[PDB]
Amino acid sequence: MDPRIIVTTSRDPSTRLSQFAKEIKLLFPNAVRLNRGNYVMPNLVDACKKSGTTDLVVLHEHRGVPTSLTISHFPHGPTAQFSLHNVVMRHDIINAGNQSEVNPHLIFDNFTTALGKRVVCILKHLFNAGPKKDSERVITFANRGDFISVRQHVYVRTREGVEIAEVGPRFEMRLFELRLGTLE
Amino acid sequence: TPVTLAKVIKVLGRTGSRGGVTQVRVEFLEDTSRTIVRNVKGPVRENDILVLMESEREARRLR
Amino acid sequence: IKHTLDIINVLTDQNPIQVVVDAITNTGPREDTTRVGGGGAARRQAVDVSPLRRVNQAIALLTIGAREAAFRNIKTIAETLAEELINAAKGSSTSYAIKKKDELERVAKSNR
Amino acid sequence: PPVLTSKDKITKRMIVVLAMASLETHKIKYVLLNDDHQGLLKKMGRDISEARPDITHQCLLTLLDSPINKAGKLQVYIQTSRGILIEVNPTVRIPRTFKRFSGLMVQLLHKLSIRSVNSEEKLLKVIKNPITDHLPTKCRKVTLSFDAPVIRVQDYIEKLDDDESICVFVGAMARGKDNFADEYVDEKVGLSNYPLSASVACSKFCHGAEDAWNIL
Amino acid sequence: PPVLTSKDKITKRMIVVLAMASLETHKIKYVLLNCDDHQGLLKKMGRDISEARPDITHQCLLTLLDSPINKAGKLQVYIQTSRGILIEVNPTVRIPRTFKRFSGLMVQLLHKLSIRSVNSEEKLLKVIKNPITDHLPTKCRKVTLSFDAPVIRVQDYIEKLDDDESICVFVGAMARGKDNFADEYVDEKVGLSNYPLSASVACSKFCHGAEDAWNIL
Amino acid sequence: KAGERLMEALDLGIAEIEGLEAYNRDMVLIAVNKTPEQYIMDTLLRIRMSQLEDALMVMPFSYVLKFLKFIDTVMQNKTLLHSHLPLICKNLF
RNA sequence: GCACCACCAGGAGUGGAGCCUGCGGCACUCAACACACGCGCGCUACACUGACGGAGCCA
Repeated sequence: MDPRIIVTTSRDPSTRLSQFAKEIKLLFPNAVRLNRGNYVMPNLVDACKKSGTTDLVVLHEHRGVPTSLTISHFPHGPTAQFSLHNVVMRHDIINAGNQSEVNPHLIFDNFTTALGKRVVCILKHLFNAGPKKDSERVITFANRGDFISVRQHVYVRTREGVEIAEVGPRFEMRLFELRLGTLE
Repeated sequence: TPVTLAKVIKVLGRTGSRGGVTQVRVEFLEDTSRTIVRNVKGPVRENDILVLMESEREARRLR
Repeated sequence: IKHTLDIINVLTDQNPIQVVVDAITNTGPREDTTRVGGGGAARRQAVDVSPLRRVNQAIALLTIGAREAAFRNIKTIAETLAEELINAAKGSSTSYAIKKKDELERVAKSNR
Repeated sequence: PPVLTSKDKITKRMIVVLAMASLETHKIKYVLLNDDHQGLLKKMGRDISEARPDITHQCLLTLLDSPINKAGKLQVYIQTSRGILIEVNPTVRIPRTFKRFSGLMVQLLHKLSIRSVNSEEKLLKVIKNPITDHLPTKCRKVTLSFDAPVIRVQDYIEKLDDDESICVFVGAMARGKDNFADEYVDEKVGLSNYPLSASVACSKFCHGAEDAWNIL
Repeated sequence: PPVLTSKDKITKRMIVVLAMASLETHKIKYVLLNCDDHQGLLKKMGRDISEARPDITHQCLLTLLDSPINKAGKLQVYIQTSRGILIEVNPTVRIPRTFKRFSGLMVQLLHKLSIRSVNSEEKLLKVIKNPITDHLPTKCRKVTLSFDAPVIRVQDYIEKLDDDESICVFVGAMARGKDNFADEYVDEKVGLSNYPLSASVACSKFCHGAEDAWNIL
Repeated sequence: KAGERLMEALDLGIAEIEGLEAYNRDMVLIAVNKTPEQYIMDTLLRIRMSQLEDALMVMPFSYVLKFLKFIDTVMQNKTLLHSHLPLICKNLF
């Protein structure tokens, strides 16, 4: 039911990709860090089909626009590639706050159910790690048309005051290539 | 020099501070059937030969 | 090693797989110390090292200290590695390897 | 006479570690934190035992002017209160004053090395902890202390072997516990029934070694 | 141990005289003239600037007085300037550790002729009269340490003394110079090493060599 | 710690029994009871029903020699009021 | 129970010189004495496993 997520980059990460992969590692009890000794193996289909996993995340960098995230659901094969805003130097965080088994509440703003809805399913289908389903933190997905923003906040009540807690990195992605997948 | 040869028969658990010390019930070969409990350091499996330095002394637990 | 097992076949014949194994055995520390915390002041505690580690440390001190001695001199890797295998297979306390075995045991004995 | 480096571990020698040294800098062009600012310590939130360069200065004028260093069997390692670890070349000239001493310690602590004025040599070096990385292979380690029992230098150094070196650990501070090397030694040693300074104790170990090793 | 004075001319002890000490005053406030802080001002007087080295004598005071042969009551320390002003050191005085505080103490000693507490009338630092022989004991050995002089062994030389014959040593408190500063006093000039030593190294050499001799712990 | 509770407990109880053994024919305030052995069995009931065998297999032969004396003590004392024969057989076996 | 900011085992980086990339901001061991720039990543050198010359040969 809950997915099994694998994270992978090119053979040459620097520090700025290392800490970034450390933040992306922080979506566990099902997020695992792993490099390849080739750049990207073409046998990853036997890797995921043999391992039985469902989803794959790839970090790389190209020069059509700058740096790129890639998400794919493995057996069917839809694959969204997204573009990032900032990869320069994020926070060196690998675990702080709670654990990532805590399923937060999930917020989508600026409802577009015309053609971004396939995205809104996948983000629902990704972040259901853990048996919690009871909110301790919160993750925010802000549409601004084709600009989205990512937030992580912790509930800080004070004298029954609903104060947010900014933690972790602040992302702002754009819809890059989204390949029309299959029923296969 | 009293170099004593002992033999692992059964491990107990993992104790000690830094997490390498296994309390191991040993039985040394020459003049057998007289058991001692010591503190090993590295990886220890069953039926391995440990070399005791001193022959009559025992401790159990490290914080 | 193809050169070194010629040199050991020349110097003191002793078919040179002999001189390796004795250098494996006679450099192993028969006991060791660990850094137990205890609260602030770390006591060291005399413990008895597992024989998988006695194999592995014997590989370590030979290959490191030979390259240390081979650093900045006329002799090469294979020649100073030939020195370490002869001087440790017979316990002579002249090599780098034999000296480190006794220096650990004189800590564990001093603190058992 | 050959010059001793840390690359060799074989030659039997004498090594002194002036540990817990009082080396702190301050901005107001950096100076050593001391006469000059003895009344500006708590006013800047600093300590009194941090204001003592004369102890380490007088121990360098003690050790580096000894005959046994001119005999060439001496190495000096200096360890501050923060853990800054210093190799001192036996051919270095200490400036006999306080001022060039102060500026030379500032340029040492911020350039991390003071290289040769004549050749391609390091004169003063900063190295990594532990101190056991840079001492000879078979070496006795002791600590001079008032509260440790009195021994003589000469007979005790005459217990040493052909290769067995000696390093001693000296507290170059104002006062406090004699426990700065509890990890390191085989032995706590003493020299007198009276409370001893660092420099006079270092001199007793020097000339005790010179009467021990037939150095005149 | 009772405090050793110049009035005791019988007891076998160790006497050290630091001769030709650079002790000179100056009005600007009275200061002690050093090479560092009064360089061009000593150039104005037409002097040898390099001899203005009170740090050597300070280092010999902290070297001699902190040794346990002072603490045992066998040691006595005297100061003779280059101008010959003779100062007896009380064997229970505590010399300042830093150069500036010792500088001010030498200022008040050279201007007040006696440094004392308000509790004690026993003078911690006293100005007395030449020659040194009127304050040395009757049975006392007089030597000058010189590199030009033959080299002896210290423990053998003290073992070749008599049962109450003392020993006084002359150290020229200077950076460079000859040993002819006190030839009118001495019995012998000896040496300590094959190397040219400083003053404080020779002082600790005969201190701890004498503590090896009289077996003082 | 658990086997150290057992070894400290047995060194205490045997340390008192040997003291009372040479009473006058050869002419510690607390563990808790009038006798320490009522301590000894009840601490056996203090530890839990699962994986106490790990606490037993730690303990060497000296634990056995100091151990069986409390068994003969409570089976001469006819105390079923603070332990029970299933516990005694369940441990001794 | 679980974890490479949970420890023991070890390895590998930055942090020194240079070059740029992006980003940021503008009382006393001493009575007496005297008290504009920056940060971090990549890139380039210093090694004596050294030079120089050939010949062989694998995606």
